[PDB]
Amino acid sequence: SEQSLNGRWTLKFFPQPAVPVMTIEGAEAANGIVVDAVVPGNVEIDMEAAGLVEDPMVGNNIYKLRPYEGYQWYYSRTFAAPVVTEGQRLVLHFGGIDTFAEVYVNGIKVGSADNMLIEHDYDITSVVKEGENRLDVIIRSSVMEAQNHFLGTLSIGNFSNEESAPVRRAPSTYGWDIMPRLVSAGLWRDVTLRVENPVTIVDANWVTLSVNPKAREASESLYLQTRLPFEMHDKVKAVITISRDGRQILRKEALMRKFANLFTLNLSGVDAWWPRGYGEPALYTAEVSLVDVTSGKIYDTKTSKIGFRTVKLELDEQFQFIINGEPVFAKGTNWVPLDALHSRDASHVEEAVQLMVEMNCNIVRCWGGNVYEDTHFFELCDKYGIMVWQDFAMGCGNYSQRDNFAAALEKEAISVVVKLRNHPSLILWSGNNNDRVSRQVLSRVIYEFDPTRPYLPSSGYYKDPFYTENPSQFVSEIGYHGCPNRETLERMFSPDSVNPWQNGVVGMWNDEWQTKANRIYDDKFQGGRNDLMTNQVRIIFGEVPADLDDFIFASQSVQAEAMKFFVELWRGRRPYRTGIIWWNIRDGWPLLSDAISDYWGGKKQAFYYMQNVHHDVCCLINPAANGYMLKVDNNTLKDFEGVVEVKDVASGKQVFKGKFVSKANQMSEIATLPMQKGQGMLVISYRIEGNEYFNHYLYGEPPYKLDQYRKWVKKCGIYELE
Amino acid sequence: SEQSLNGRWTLKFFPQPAVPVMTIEGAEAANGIVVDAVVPGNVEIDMEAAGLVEDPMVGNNIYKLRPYEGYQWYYSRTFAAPVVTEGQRLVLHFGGIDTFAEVYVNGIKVGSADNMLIEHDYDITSVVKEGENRLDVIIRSSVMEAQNHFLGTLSIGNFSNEESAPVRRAPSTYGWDIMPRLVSAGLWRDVTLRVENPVTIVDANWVTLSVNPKAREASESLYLQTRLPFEMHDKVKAVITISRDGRQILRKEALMRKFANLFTLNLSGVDAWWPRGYGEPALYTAEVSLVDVTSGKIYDTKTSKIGFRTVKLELDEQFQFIINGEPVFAKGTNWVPLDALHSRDASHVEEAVQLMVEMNCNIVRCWG
Repeated sequence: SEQSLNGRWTLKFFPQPAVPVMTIEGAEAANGIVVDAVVPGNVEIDMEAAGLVEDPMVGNNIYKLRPYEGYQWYYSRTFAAPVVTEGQRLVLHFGGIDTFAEVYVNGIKVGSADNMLIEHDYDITSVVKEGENRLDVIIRSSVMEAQNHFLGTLSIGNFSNEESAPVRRAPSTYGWDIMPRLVSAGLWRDVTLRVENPVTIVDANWVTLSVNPKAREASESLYLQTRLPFEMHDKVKAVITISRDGRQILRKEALMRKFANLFTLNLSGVDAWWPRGYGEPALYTAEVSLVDVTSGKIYDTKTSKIGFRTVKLELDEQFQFIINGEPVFAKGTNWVPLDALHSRDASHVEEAVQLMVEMNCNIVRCWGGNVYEDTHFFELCDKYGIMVWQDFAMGCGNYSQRDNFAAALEKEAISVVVKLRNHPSLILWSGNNNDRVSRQVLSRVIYEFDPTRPYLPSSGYYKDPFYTENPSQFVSEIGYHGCPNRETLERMFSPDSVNPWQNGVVGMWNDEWQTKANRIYDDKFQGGRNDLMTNQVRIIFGEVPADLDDFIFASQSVQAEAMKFFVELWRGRRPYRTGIIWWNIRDGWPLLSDAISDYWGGKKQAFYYMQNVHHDVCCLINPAANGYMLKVDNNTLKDFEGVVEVKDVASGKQVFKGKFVSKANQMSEIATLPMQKGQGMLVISYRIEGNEYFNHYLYGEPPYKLDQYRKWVKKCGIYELE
Repeated sequence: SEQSLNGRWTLKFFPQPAVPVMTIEGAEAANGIVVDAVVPGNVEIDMEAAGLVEDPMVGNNIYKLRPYEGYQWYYSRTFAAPVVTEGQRLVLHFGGIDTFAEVYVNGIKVGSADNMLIEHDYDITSVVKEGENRLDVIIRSSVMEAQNHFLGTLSIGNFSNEESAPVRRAPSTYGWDIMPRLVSAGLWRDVTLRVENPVTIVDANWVTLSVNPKAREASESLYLQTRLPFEMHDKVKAVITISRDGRQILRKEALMRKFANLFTLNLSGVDAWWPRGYGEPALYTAEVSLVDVTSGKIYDTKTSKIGFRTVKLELDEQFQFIINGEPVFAKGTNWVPLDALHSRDASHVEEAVQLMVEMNCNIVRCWG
């Protein structure tokens, strides 16, 4: 059984002195404040519930959490230890400790945590009592831990904070241009008590050796590691079961004559796992149990949903992902922190993944500035067919080449790889970077613990040749600023600061708008990152509107047209272009950013534009001095037939009407359209297998008139001005 | 302030037994000879002042220092510890310990030195007393330390001594064709006591990003690392000053919101640093201070003379040095030990550098 230690804990906080508190008698003796804390949680959530801090999402209140970065946090609770039989093991499991802390059980230290991003398991079998036991965790300041290290030259001056270089925490917690500075602390993931038998499963590594999708065959390997007392050798059998919706497909039983074994399962009548568009995300329940051959008692059982899929990164001799022997075109978003207070991430995962399902992304890149997402995130990507590109947790910056950092990074890499290597959605590991970390440490971990996935050591006007003539087949990062919806503006800003213009002077941002750009520290300055919004609006629409609703529509339209153009340009230049990962789909804080949706679920206009150019089959138009090139792109393994009609919005004249055949996994040209005069919009209507789809193309050259573009969008009949 | 622990010490020497002396009760109990030693110094300088050895520079007297390679050397003195305020740090600094030694303060070990060539700093804030404190350094034989290692094949038979392979000492001290065999030992560089504030400068790394000599412009970077208590974040400012002969050229102040920062200085009206012949060795005084924004109290200050210069080694495709975008022709000498008793090196540096100035060398290679 598994007993949960989540719930109400006791939290005592106080400023950290020159000598950090490491013991219990020191934590109880320190003059501090005591509050009721919820675990999993962040300490700022507990303090806001106590009325001690104000909502950091509103105004400049984010800077008011500054003093608590030098505090210590004393967690303490009491649990009932279950009765253990002789030979069993009692494990205390922490899913998330932020970050540097000493763990005590019954006044005895059981471990010292030093990594925010990985789990920490402790054996407390010999230190527990009978009845109620006391658990104590004394966390110290993450910021002050940086001064225990001497930084290398290239670790200073990067965009990532110097405080983030020598420690193993999410880099964006120290502040970024898309995430606030909120280091925080606390037990931000589950804390559980586990009772393990003498015979228990240490790890079950499922690996697809081969997959024959057209034959509905697959060869799956199970690298099983167990704890097996020698008196249990030749007396325990491993029971392997592959099932789908309850129906049993294969059952293999084998006697456990050694603690580690490889079982190869040659399956038939099983479907392959495919990313979105290229097929179904077929998942099968894989269960392994350790059963006594005499009494039949089950000692342990591991269950998960696995997918039969092969992954190969073909480096062009600038790459292309090969899934099940087929070259897929990757279209997706970068994944940023779901929340600055990362204990709330698990409450956003389901709804945020749905943003990618609605977008019809087939790939997602987990940004190295974020924590590693939990298992439930990958379980969702498994069943929705979203491939996962995982960067290791290092941000814009170079890191130490010494042995201490390598050992800490090796311990972290092995932990996260073992935790995630069995998800079919996971397809790539990246160093996000001569470097020991990217070309030796991380590559050596992938070499030993996951040889079946590739490892990569490193990663104005939207029609400007900088974007157009970029020779990369696979773009990994690309984004344009977009002002959030009015409702999100009124919620995060003070009433007198909702309008951005200080004194009404167009272009000069007030202090609260400068905070939500994002200004990491509270320095009073004018301009900076927010000027990107007015600059991009001034280019496309000539002048920056003074009215807020006009400025919202203008800024969201610039982001919408720019983002839609990049996707249509990459999908339209196949088969040379092999993939596009844009930045980004969702904000992790109430902020002014280049994401296409906010922290509160407010979808910007770019989200709807991007959604209509991410379909499995998409009719689009690419620019040409000869006029318009009507194309259709197919990101599936099937051919589709439809009828497409293009008419001019301002005149109502029909420019083209005819049927098309979209060949599988390729771009097909439909027709070349006559060049229209001046500026305007073409509406693209096409029907495929009884379903209506819609797209558009804005012709002409900037500067455009804002009021004219708005009429064209409303008459196009696709997007609401809202 | 910085209190110097140089001057007269107590030196006790005796043959090292099979078990090397590591403690104080062992050093005081050993049958040895006691002499007045000058620090910085070499033990042979102290013994020659005592008439115990003859001048090793004359005749074959260099071989008469042979038996002392298997001796131990017990340094000991008494210092007055300054009164420290709450939060400050008392640092004991050794510029040169030759070589393998145990450092004690008030009968408590604070470190074990094992490198003749680098400094050794110790935090003695928690072990000092009030008034007079006792400092003890028990050095053992550098030669006998080699037998604690098993040498690889290509470490044996070289021109450098096999005794020099596993230890971190100057190889020529064991003998060369241009330097005598005189291993020696002792505190051959300064020994000082430092009082550091809670807010102090750990390192100030000045780096020339670019230099435009004809435009008299330069882009200098300052990679600054400090010790900053969190209650001092947003309350200390870094004051950067570039000056020449007193005249101020640039002054930049920035609030210290984190312990490590990069400050880029785009300078104008500054001259580039050139090697001899190719121009003037223009130097500028670079000063960084950590100042309280309220009281104005200065917590620490680092000062040095920096030169705006770029360096690139062009490997011919057999190389050429490129200084400030210009290919320089290097002409100079190799730099060998200034003295077998390396505590006297600092007394020869000024006069020996003048030999290269008179020679008009633009380069010097410091021999390994």
